[PDB]
Amino acid sequence: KKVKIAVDRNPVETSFEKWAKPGHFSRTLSKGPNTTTWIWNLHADAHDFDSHTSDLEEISRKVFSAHFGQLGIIFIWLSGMYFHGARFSNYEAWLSDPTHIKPSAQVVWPIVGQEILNGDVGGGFQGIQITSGFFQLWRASGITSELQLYTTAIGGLVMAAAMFFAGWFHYHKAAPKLEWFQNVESMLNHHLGGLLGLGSLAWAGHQIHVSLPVNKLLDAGVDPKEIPLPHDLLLNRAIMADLYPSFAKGIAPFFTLNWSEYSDFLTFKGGLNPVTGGLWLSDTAHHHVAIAVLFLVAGHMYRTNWGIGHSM
Amino acid sequence: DRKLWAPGVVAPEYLKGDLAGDYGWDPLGLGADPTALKWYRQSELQHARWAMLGVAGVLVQEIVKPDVYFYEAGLPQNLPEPFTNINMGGLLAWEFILMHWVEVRRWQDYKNFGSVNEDPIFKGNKVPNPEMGYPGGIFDPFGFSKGNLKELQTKEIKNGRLAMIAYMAFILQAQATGKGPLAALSAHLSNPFGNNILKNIGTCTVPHSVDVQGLTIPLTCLWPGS
Amino acid sequence: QLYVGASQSSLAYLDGSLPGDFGFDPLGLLDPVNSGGFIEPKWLQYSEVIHARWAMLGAAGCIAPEVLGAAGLIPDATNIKWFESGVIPPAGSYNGYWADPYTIFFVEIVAMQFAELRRLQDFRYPGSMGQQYFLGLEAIFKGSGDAAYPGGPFFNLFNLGKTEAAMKELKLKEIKNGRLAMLAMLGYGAQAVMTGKGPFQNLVEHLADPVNNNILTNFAG
Amino acid sequence: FIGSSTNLIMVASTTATLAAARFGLAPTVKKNTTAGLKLVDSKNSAGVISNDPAGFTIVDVLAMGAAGHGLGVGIVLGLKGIGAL
Amino acid sequence: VRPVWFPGNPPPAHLDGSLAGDYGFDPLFLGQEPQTLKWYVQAELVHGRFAMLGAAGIILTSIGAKVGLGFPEWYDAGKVVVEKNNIDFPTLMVIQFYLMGWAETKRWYDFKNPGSQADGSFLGFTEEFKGLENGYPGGRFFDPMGLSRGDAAKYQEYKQKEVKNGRLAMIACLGFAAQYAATGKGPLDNLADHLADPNHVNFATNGVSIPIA
Amino acid sequence: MKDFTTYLSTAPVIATIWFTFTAGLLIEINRYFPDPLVFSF
Ligand code: CLA
Ligand code: CLA
Ligand code: CLA
Ligand code: CLA
Ligand SMILES: CCCCCCCCCCCCO[C@H]1O[C@H](CO)[C@@H](O[C@H]2O[C@H](CO)[C@@H](O)[C@H](O)[C@H]2O)[C@H](O)[C@H]1O
Repeated sequence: KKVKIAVDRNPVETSFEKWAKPGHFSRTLSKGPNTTTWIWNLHADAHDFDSHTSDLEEISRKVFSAHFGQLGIIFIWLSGMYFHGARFSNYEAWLSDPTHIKPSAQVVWPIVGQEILNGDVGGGFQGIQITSGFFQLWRASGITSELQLYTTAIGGLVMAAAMFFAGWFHYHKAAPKLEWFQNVESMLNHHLGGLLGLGSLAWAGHQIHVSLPVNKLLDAGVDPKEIPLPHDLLLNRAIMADLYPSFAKGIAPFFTLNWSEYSDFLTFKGGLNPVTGGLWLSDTAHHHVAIAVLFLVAGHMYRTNWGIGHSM
Repeated sequence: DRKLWAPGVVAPEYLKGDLAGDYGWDPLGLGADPTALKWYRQSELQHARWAMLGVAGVLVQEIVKPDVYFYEAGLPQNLPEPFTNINMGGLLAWEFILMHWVEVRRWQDYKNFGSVNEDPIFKGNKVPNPEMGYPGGIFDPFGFSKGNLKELQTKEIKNGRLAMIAYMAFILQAQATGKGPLAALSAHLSNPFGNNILKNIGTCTVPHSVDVQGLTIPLTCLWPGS
Repeated sequence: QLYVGASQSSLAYLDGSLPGDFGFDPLGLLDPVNSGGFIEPKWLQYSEVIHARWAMLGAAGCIAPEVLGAAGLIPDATNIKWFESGVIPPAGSYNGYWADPYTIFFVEIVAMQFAELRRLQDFRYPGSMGQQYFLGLEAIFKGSGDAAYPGGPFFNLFNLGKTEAAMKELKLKEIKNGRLAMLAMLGYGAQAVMTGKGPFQNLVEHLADPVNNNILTNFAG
Repeated sequence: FIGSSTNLIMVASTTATLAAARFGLAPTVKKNTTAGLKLVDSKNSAGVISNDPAGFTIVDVLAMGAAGHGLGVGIVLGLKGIGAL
Repeated sequence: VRPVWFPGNPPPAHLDGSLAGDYGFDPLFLGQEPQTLKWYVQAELVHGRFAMLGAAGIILTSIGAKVGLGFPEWYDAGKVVVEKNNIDFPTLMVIQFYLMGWAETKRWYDFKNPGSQADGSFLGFTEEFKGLENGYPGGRFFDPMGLSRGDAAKYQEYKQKEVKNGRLAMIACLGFAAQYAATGKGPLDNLADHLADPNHVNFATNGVSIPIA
Repeated sequence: MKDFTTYLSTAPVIATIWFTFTAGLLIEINRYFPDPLVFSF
């Protein structure tokens, strides 16, 4: 196998000893300060890995675990936005009147008079009116409860710990070799296929099974505590057939290629939903389905270990 | 030691046939320590002898009277005529002290073999104790020992193990159907297809509590399901 | 080699030992050069064995209450499907156990931390598990060189496979029924999601009308 | 469905690719295509031990079954969109 | 060769078997330095001492409840003795802090200097506050029965038994608070609730321990 | 963890512990003593 897993076991010993020595990465900065330019060169040359060493394998290992550090920080960030949307928000109120209640997800502590920033955003709530658009994401995902926001915040903390452990593992315990990184055909096949293709197929699954029925019941006008939970939308095909009457035919039109019968919930409407001013979620559903098929086709392009495929 | 518990098994190293009833057994490693093996030998002898008493009590009390049932034979209502509705506290006091004597004498025979043989009140005749768990002397009033002690020792252990399985049978064929052992044997011999282990396991005829003169005893079966 | 789908790259090192070997490694996960982590060949063989015997216990145990209720040997209260046992309470929970399923689950937690961390500490530390006091029972747990096959006086009760060739045949046949039963568990789960019926009821419905009741006529047409 | 106008497109479009790659009319694992459009021998990057005489591996089966399903889905849905079936 | 908290894993290097109740349990390497470990041995001891006193306190005052005596529960005994007995509360707190600040700073400057606190600077006591080792002061006051001298092997046995009972009394005092923050009643009422029905009156049916009820 | 305590004694870590200390001291003061414009008694 030319394309194969190839790592190195225990390359870098996990120790706080080099945290005690600032400038350990640099040949010039390791002697310590004599001059305040040292402490700016410490922070400027900190992530310039190509100037630390000349070994491209070590540079690739450092930049592959720094990406797990960035991913763990993004999962801390996303999980914090879900947590602040759960515990400090008017999102429960915002779902009942999303035209007269301002989206707020940041509340300040009343100390030095800064509690004037807790303005009257509506829904019996005081906080800072957010503008990052998370409440519209959460309506488009079919959340309808701050319990789901709290649990995906806990899942984001778990996934951030997974990313931090992953960077620790793939730098300190089992770090990949150089010719692992140089398999760009396999990286493109897996990223077009698995990241982009399977990710939009999975979001197509969430849009077909969760967000289309929940947002259809919202647009018809139903209280969010009256809407069936989305696990009661997975298990009960009868509710989905009440909402979209081609779920009664099952996945039989998909394998008999009678896909036009799926036109109840995969559409090509275009324009806007006049109830809510957004895109039709059946249209975005068929969008991510077609994007998924396209990128799963595109991720079978490059030659890795069998003679089929292109080499770049 | 030979003719082990299964045909194709190698015996453990600590089971070379010195003890009686030795079948190359212990597939859970419990006798691997010698001081643990002597105590487990003593506890097997204790469970064997009390289980033989249990079997020869349960299948004799229904021979002499097949009306008083052995499960509730411990209730004061079911005791015989000179002991009916006795205070069970005083009876428990008699049993507690008269057993805390005997069992601690036997325990100190375990902890220091040979130091407990003399009658302590009557500083005279001892008990000739050849090996641990087999005192003799006055525990052989008929003198069936002082012959082939290994033969009768294997006989005692085999009848004792069979009586252990028999007595834990006698309880479980009485929790499922609420019926004595000879009476459950007669119930099998009546209809040997609906009065078996099938359609009797799963029910527990034991009540949850019985008030014995003011005390409630928890009274559990060994499997779930009433 | 056997099992077409095998390649030449998964055949040079892969010699003929390592029981259940047929060369079928089309991705080359088991490959000793530059390996590491959980893609070590020892961990992969060990986890195939563990997945194998858990799945064959599960493959007997999903089909057993429905078969034994088809014979009437167990009552109809315990004739339930495997996914309605309480493992998936959205699919259905049997309420006639002796406890809450979370009581039973905490008992399972304690029993399986003791069953599994001990199981791992002989993979990590092969000489261990007979050293500390564990109620005298540590004489069982000495194991052997191979972590997937300890074979003490308990794990190899009847001492089956005395000779080396019979032991290799038994290690082969265990993996054979284990791979068949891993596929059987995959075809219990994916076949109980799609149908909604038990595996034995799927077998009875396939033996009733094989053409009109199969995978093709189960897409709810 | 069996014998209908959509089954006959799908089977005859999958078996067409499975007979194309075997009989030298489509690229395989063992055989690729040059900078022009000429059918040339490969390196295969692992070596195959296929007992089949043309080296037609199961990887070729998956590749040309995916290609035949792609051509069949394209022809079936295009004939549904053109009106003629 | 000695028993470890997690069988298989070797004990760490700073934790050879010489302390009472040693089982190699330091995954976070907090007592890696010998002097910080010297301080945490003292801390584990005195937390165990107060937890053994506290656990015996809760268990005795809860045997006092539910049998028929007038004793309160342990979470109610703070109010009932400052209200039944006319006790001003912040002066009871300040008297506690005075007496125990004395008794604690004596120990705190025994740790900083082991031969100190014994020069008769106190009311004329020289050997009685000498201190035998870390967390085991001894002498005529802290060991009036004199069990730290005599048979030394039985004294090491008592050291390990003290540490064992202290560990599970710390666990019990962490558990009384959780039994009260979960159920809201007495600990020996929780025991009799677990004994009247062994199933269904455990922690998994309390609604608070597992949220997936 | 001697190297961890030397890391805890570096300049930015001492800076971010001491500034949280002197921040959360003045913040608790301005909670328990609201709005001090003038030195009162
Ligand atoms: C189908 C397989 C697959 C998938 C899904 C990914 C996905 C990813 N790779 Mg990647 N990669 C793959 C195969 C795959 N890779 C192969 C085969 C190679 C070797 C040729 C590489 C080499 C490679 C490098 C060198 C780098 C990446 C990076 C990334 C990340 C890009 C950032 C992003 O979009 O975040 C999207 C975020 C998510 C999708 C969150 C979900 C997280 C999932 C669970 C982890 C990703 C799937 C993982 C590969 C499965 C392995 C599980 C593990 C237990 C073995 C992304 C997580 C970059 C990165 O950020 O590294 C951390 C990076 O530097 N990849
Ligand atoms: C409690 C009763 C008891 C005890 C203490 C022993 C003790 C002993 N037996 Mg023994 N045995 C018993 C009952 C008992 N036996 C019964 C009922 C049978 C018939 C099946 C046998 C058959 C038997 C054979 C054939 C041999 C022994 C041997 C031994 C010795 C070595 C094994 C060892 O170390 O185990 C120590 C045992 C324990 C520490 C007790 C553990 C009990 C566990 C925890 C519970 C049992 C599980 C379960 C509830 C049992 C269900 C019974 C029910 C279905 C009736 C040891 C002296 C060997 C011997 O004589 O070597 C000299 C030997 O060859 N035993
Ligand atoms: C950017 C993403 C990324 C990439 C490219 C890699 C790449 C690699 N990892 Mg790594 N890893 C990652 C993220 C990533 N990892 C994360 C997030 C973790 C923490 C959970 C780990 C933990 C980890 C360990 C512990 C090990 C590796 C190993 C490996 C190597 C071989 C992996 C392999 O064959 O898996 C192929 C895939 C599998 C074996 C299946 C894994 C099962 C997963 C959980 C299911 C699929 C996940 C899917 C993407 C999303 C869930 C689907 C679900 C929603 C339906 C390779 C160097 C191994 C190695 O050789 O050491 C270097 C190894 O031992 N990684
Ligand atoms: C003989 C069999 C047959 C028949 C009769 C049809 C018939 C049809 N196909 Mg079709 N198809 C077939 C085989 C067949 N196909 C096969 C084998 C495949 C697999 C490759 C496809 C894949 C396929 C797709 C993916 C689509 C069709 C569509 C269509 C329908 C409308 C096409 C049209 O007018 O768009 C004319 C439209 C344009 C010319 C606009 C093109 C502009 C694009 C969007 C942007 C291009 C981006 C960029 C600039 C590209 C640069 C690269 C380029 C230079 C190569 C038509 C009924 C379409 C459909 O379903 O519509 C309802 C559709 O989207 N077909
Ligand atoms: C390991 C497994 C890999 C994945 C395998 C995927 C399955 C293969 C794709 C489907 C093959 C043909 O697809 C299709 O043919 C069958 C005909 O027999 C259809 O079967 C049925 O079709 C209609 C209802 O749906 C009815 O009018 C037909 O009476 C009935 O035969 C199935 O609806 C469909 O599945």
